Amino acid sequence: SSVLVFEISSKMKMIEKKLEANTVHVLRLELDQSFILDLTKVAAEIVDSSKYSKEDGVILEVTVSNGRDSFLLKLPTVYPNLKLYTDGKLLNPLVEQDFHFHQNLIVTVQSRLNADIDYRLHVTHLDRAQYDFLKFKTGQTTKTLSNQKLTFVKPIGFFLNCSEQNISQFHVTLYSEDDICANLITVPANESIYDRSVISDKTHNRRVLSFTKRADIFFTETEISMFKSFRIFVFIAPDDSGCSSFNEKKKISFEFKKLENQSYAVPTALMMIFLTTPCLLFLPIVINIIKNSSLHGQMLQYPVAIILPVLMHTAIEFHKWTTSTMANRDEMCFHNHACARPLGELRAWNNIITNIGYTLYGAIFIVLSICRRGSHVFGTYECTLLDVTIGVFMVLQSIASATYHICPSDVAFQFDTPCIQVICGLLMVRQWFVRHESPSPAYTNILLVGVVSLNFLISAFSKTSYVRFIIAVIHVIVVGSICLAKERSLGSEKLKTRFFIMAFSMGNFAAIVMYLTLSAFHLNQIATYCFIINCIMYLMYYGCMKVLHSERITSKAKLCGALSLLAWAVAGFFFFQDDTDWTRSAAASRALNKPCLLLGFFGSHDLWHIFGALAGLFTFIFVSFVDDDLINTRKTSINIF
Amino acid sequence: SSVLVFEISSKMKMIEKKLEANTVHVLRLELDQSFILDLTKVAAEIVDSSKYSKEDGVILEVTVSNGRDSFLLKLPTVYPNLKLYTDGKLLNPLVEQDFHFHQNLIVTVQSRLNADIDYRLHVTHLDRAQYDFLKFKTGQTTKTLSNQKLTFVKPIGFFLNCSEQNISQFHVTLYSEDDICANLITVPANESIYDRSVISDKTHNRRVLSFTKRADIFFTETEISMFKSFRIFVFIAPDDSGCSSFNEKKKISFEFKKLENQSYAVPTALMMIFLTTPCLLFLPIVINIIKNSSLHGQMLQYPVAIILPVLMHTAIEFHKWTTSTMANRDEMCFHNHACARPLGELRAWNNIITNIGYTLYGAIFIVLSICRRGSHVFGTYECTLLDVTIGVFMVLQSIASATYHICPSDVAFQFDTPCIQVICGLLMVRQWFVRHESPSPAYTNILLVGVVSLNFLISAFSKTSYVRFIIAVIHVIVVGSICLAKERSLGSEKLKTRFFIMAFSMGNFAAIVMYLTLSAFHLNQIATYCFIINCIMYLMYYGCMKVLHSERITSKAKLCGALSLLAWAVAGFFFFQDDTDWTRSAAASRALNKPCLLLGFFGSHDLWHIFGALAGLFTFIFVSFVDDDLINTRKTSINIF
Ligand SMILES: CCCCCCCC/C=C\CCCCCCCC(=O)O[C@@H](COC(=O)CCCCCCCCCCCCCCC)COP(=O)([O-])OCC[N+](C)(C)C
Ligand SMILES: CCCCCCCC/C=C\CCCCCCCC(=O)O[C@@H](COC(=O)CCCCCCCCCCCCCCC)COP(=O)([O-])OCC[N+](C)(C)C
Ligand SMILES: CC(C)CCC[C@@H](C)[C@H]1CC[C@H]2[C@@H]3CC=C4C[C@@H](O)CC[C@]4(C)[C@H]3CC[C@]12C
Ligand SMILES: CC(C)CCC[C@@H](C)[C@H]1CC[C@H]2[C@@H]3CC=C4C[C@@H](O)CC[C@]4(C)[C@H]3CC[C@]12C
Ligand SMILES: CC(C)CCC[C@@H](C)[C@H]1CC[C@H]2[C@@H]3CC=C4C[C@@H](O)CC[C@]4(C)[C@H]3CC[C@]12C
Ligand SMILES: CC(C)CCC[C@@H](C)[C@H]1CC[C@H]2[C@@H]3CC=C4C[C@@H](O)CC[C@]4(C)[C@H]3CC[C@]12C
Ligand SMILES: CC(C)CCC[C@@H](C)[C@H]1CC[C@H]2[C@@H]3CC=C4C[C@@H](O)CC[C@]4(C)[C@H]3CC[C@]12C
Ligand SMILES: CC(C)CCC[C@@H](C)[C@H]1CC[C@H]2[C@@H]3CC=C4C[C@@H](O)CC[C@]4(C)[C@H]3CC[C@]12C
Ligand SMILES: CC(C)CCC[C@@H](C)[C@H]1CC[C@H]2[C@@H]3CC=C4C[C@@H](O)CC[C@]4(C)[C@H]3CC[C@]12C
Ligand SMILES: CC(C)CCC[C@@H](C)[C@H]1CC[C@H]2[C@@H]3CC=C4C[C@@H](O)CC[C@]4(C)[C@H]3CC[C@]12C
Ligand SMILES: [Zn+2]
Ligand SMILES: [Zn+2]
Repeated sequence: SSVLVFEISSKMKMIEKKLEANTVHVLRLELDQSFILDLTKVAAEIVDSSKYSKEDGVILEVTVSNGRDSFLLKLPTVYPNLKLYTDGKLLNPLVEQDFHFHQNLIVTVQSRLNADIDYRLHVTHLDRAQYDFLKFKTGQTTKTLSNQKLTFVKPIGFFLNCSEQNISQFHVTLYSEDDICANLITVPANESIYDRSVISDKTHNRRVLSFTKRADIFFTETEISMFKSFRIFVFIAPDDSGCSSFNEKKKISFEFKKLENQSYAVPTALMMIFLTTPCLLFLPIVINIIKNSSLHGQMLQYPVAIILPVLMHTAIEFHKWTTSTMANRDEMCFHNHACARPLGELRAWNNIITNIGYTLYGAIFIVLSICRRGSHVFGTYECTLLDVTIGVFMVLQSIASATYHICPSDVAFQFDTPCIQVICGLLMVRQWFVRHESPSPAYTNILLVGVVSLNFLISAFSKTSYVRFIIAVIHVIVVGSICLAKERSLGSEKLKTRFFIMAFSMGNFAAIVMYLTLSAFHLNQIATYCFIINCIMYLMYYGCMKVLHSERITSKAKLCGALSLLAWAVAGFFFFQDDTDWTRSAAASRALNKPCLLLGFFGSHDLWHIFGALAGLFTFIFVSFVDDDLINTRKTSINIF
Repeated sequence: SSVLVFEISSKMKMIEKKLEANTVHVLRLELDQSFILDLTKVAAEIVDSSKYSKEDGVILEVTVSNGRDSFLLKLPTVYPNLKLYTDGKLLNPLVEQDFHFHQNLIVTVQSRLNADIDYRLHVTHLDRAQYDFLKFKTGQTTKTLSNQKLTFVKPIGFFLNCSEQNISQFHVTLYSEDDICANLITVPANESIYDRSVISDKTHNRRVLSFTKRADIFFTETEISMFKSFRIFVFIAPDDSGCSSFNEKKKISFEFKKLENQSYAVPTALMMIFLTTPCLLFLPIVINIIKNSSLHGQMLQYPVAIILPVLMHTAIEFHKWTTSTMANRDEMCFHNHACARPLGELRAWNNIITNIGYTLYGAIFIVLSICRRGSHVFGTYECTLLDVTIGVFMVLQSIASATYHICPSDVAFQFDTPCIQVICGLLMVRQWFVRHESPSPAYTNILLVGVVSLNFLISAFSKTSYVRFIIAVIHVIVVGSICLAKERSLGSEKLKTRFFIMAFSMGNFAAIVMYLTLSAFHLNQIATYCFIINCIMYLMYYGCMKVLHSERITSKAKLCGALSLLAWAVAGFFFFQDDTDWTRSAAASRALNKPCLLLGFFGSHDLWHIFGALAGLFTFIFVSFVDDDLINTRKTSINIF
């Protein structure tokens, strides 16, 4: 007797049986040709689980197999928080080639306990119109499934065949209104979501994406070429592990898109045209002077190690991106997929190509500074090398930001806007030293070390509850030191020094009060905002000093100052829309849903890139032009401030 | 009829049966109390597999279960290279708590083919004296198993219970003489080597180590505290995937050690005593002069960004080490485990603490240079800031090498000996400029950029077959440029310039010939050897120039030069023993078996650290002392070379 064979009718949805001690139940269901493409779920439940609360390990084992696919159920399934005494798994359906020939569904029940167990078997079939949904007609590139129910007892599965449907690139988006944790699972059609193929695998081809409100997966050309067929599953997650008592019903809307390679010619051309016409301010003055007109002692003492942090970070990020599998790239990278336009394997090509303004303006800065060089009695001190450094850091900002947008994740060094802080500090150094000497680029050494150290410190303490107090202390110390240096350099000449100190203290204290007690300022924005505000304040102080020392600001310099102020404000408005936070769960990071503002290509972050580049350009032009009224004044009669 | 039940005797080892089309075989074996702790293997074989060469997917499915554990067999199992029609898996044995009560072993056979299949079942029991071997008596800390057979049909498994055996720290070593690929697998005793627990796991607690000649796993205190029980398996690997036709027999010897926390007081004290007594050369001269005896203008223009590459690499490595699981740390890190002494979670504490000589000597360099400062008419030009830079890079070398030995892997930047190259270049700069001016530390900028770029370039092209030609081209270009600079600076004064150029060309060409056509020079050593050799050649040239210009080298400086030459040679001899190569397989990297040379604590690499630090110290002292015969000579009458 130990082995008991039962015959189960197809109509049966629920089976209740008692497993006598040391006995095995074998249940058979015959499958005809009506079971083709029928995705079946079999679940097992232990009746009266309270009696087995003192037993460790597996209390019931169930095996399910239809001949083509199989899995094992081990009850209870244990989770970090809970223990479930009911669980089930999906069986890959039989195909038309499988079919008086018939197929069998076999269920085996075993236990290690020397006591009778009551148990329940649930055989549920999924909606065969959510399976095989992914079939595209001629001229059809998008399909939508709206208001689909998701339950712990009824998951959702799709079959995708790219070879048969003529698909080279595929995108999938899920939308939900509730905050119920779910999972999006993808495997190649010949892989199992439950088992390992062999015991040495170390192959990562399975995607597991926890989500609440939004999930995105992109099948690139390379991945489709490798595998050609995929299965997609959605499950209710029993434990809110990657997101933050069940019986929830969760509604999900799907969006499936076939994609082709796209050359975003119109948006790129419009961006280049918009970025180019600002450069016409360089033509009438800087270039015309060039038209009208030891190097090794500065080439080997120029600080070139300032480029090392960005270049090493770029090498590290490229190494991390290239060795990752296709499946892991959708798990580890976080984009704003509502405004992400792909190009090849790159998920957000807009966020990368919109950094070209920094590259264009940095090279222009370098070339113009080198050419404009060339006298020692009249005018302010020239600033060739530090302007070259400002251009170099513009180029470094373009490289660092483009590298960041390949795969935005939580790493040791964020590196999306530190070069902007360096640029602001360098402009402050320029205006601080231009009337005493030729400004040196070793203040770049000190500034870069400070900026990178602050970036790392903010990153390391972000999870804690006192990181902003550390930032406020460092901010206070830096501003106090700068005020002390101003005092010592100029002396306590009432009008000049005292108002500078008071205004800088008030502005920085207002900022400190703001980001300490607002919570609308994210950690990734505080340092950049502080550097920009301090740079603008110092430039305004320099201009007011020029005015009240009875000097004249040229109308060209007033125009450039106004344009710089406007561009900085617009860039800051678009920067405020960032909303990036690595302290929340992956599902919360995936819930970002801001669409592209312009031409379906440009979003808030893309515009922040372009307008930050413009603000940098206009500020550079303003500081280049502001002291052009003193070109014939003698260096000994030039006022000092 | 479709379900057929068979009763199988315990004596049966082989079963041959025909699976008629659309039929299911259920085989039962009753288990008495004699099956306690009996690790059982069940394998399935498809007879005449040639008939199913045109069929895709799974042709036979087998489920095995003893009530407590279960698995699934799907035939054929496919591998990157081969397809196996015979495969089996291990079943976790029944325990004493499981036991007229009896247990059952159940085997189910199914197929999707509408044709009869012949198949064979093999039920093999493993050696129950290799299972439960890990039981330690009182006063016993090591156990050894010698000459154990490993076959594709008979794997090896061990059960480890740390709670019952009173184990806080455990080490396992495997030795083999043949090059047959195998796998070492470890899981917590409540985890499966075959299945995922739930479908959202992303938990890495399973170790898979490919090996040929040696494998090591270390159970730290933290891991044992989390899990308390583990199962260890060895398998023949069907495909030589992580290593480089079967029926091989592979012999393996095991070594199991209980470990306790150790304070290596005697070796550390001896190392500190050995490192300290060299410093007595500083006492009679440099410190006695201090006893007998703008800063902000150099503090803000000092290049501090030179510390950024090492500090950022250290932050990245610490982030990578801390977020890794216990299981992954044994998979991703490669030590010389024959000479690795643990401390806490650190696998090789000797390789980390032996870098303290660099830290001790760099701080001494900095302090002595700062204090010895302080005149402008007599003697050679003083070198305070560049000596401070040399000390700073000594400290950076200690940090970088200690960080490297936490987890030696194949990363973008190796960073075990670039700071040594920087130190050699800085000494060359010191001797190049000391008789013309005070040497500047911006040559550090150019030198550091070059060194880091060369390191990255060697790393990126290591897999290719022409990396050494790229290195040779860069070497030729650098040496030619240096010779040209020497010519231009000194002029073609026959005796001085021509012999310098000829000797440097000959030495560097000999080196280039060597590492191009020897293959005993590894990629990771070429640049370091070149920098050391060029530094020594330039110091010898400087000394010979002093001698042939009728100047005198003090006996103290001759002693320091001799000690520097001896220490560099000893350090190079120990450096030659490195044998690190990231182009080979992981098994080949794990086959390293060099034991500790001294006190069971110091190996070749540990001695390379100490003697490289000594060589640096002696070279620094020599260049500090060599021009002490010119202290009263006037700067205008000092010879130039
Ligand atoms: C470890 C964690 C990170 C730590 C660092 C974190 C911060 C990193 C940032 C910066 C690090 C460096 C800042 C400067 C340091 C003081 C230098 C100084 O005052 O002396 C110089 C002043 O020269 C200037 O002040 C020039 C302009 C500097 C602007 C750079 C900071 C911008 C403020 C950012 C806003 C706040 C930051 C936002 C915070 C959220 C020279 O003085 P002197 O006496 O004229 O020179 C002698 C010559 N003389 C006597 C003949 C004239
Ligand atoms: C992209 C891939 C990596 C590329 C970089 C890879 C290499 C990176 C390494 C180094 C990069 C920098 C090297 C120096 C470059 C030339 C500088 C020069 O000649 O001019 C200076 C010479 O001054 C010296 O030569 C000082 C000593 C320099 C030693 C540093 C290199 C050691 C050789 C390593 C052995 C070979 C390397 C081993 C290869 C396996 C100054 O010249 P001057 O004219 O006196 O100054 C003007 C003032 N005066 C006219 C008034 C006097
Ligand atoms: C020169 C200035 C404006 C900056 C460089 C921008 C130009 C040269 C870049 C930016 C966008 C680029 C294109 C982006 C997309 C396409 C389509 C596809 O086939 C890949 C390459 C191709 C054809 C690129 C060619 C080069 C390209 C046009
Ligand atoms: C400087 C300002 C005024 C204009 C600069 C010209 C820019 C906008 C031009 C120069 C080269 C051009 C590209 C040349 C080639 C490609 C690839 C092609 O498959 C689609 C068009 C596309 C993508 C063009 C886009 C526009 C482009 C980038
Ligand atoms: C921030 C940078 C880029 C822009 C600088 C803009 C310059 C041109 C602006 C900004 C602040 C301005 C000053 C603000 C207030 C006053 C007081 C009053 O007496 C009128 C002139 C005067 C003194 C302004 C002169 C022009 C001024 C200095
Ligand atoms: C020249 C710049 C850098 C200095 C001042 C920055 C200004 C322009 C920025 C910084 C903070 C920004 C504000 C932050 C919050 C709000 C509230 C909400 O309605 C969104 C926009 C709005 C109203 C922003 C408008 C622009 C803003 C005021
Ligand atoms: C001061 C100079 C010589 C360098 C510093 C070396 C000394 C201070 C270091 C190096 C080795 C270190 C010890 C290494 C091992 C032990 C045993 C264990 O309980 C952890 C800490 C402890 C107790 C450390 C204490 C500090 C220690 C003794
Ligand atoms: C400078 C030379 C001459 C001697 C320097 C003294 C060194 C060797 C001394 C100073 C502090 C000492 C350590 C102090 C504390 C510890 C932890 C203890 O559990 C074992 C001994 C151990 C690990 C000592 C090892 C030797 C030690 C590192
Ligand atoms: C490499 C550094 C650290 C050590 C330098 C060692 C010095 C003291 C050594 C190394 C090479 C030596 C020279 C080698 C050969 C000769 C030729 C002959 O006429 C004797 C003296 C003379 C000229 C030696 C003088 C001392 C010398 C300059
Ligand atoms: C002062 C230093 C840096 C310059 C010269 C380095 C010398 C001392 C080093 C570099 C290469 C080394 C040799 C490399 C290979 C061999 C062959 C084998 O039997 C091991 C040791 C031996 C014999 C080494 C002895 C020491 C050695 C000759
Ligand atoms: Zn950005
Ligand atoms: Zn080392």
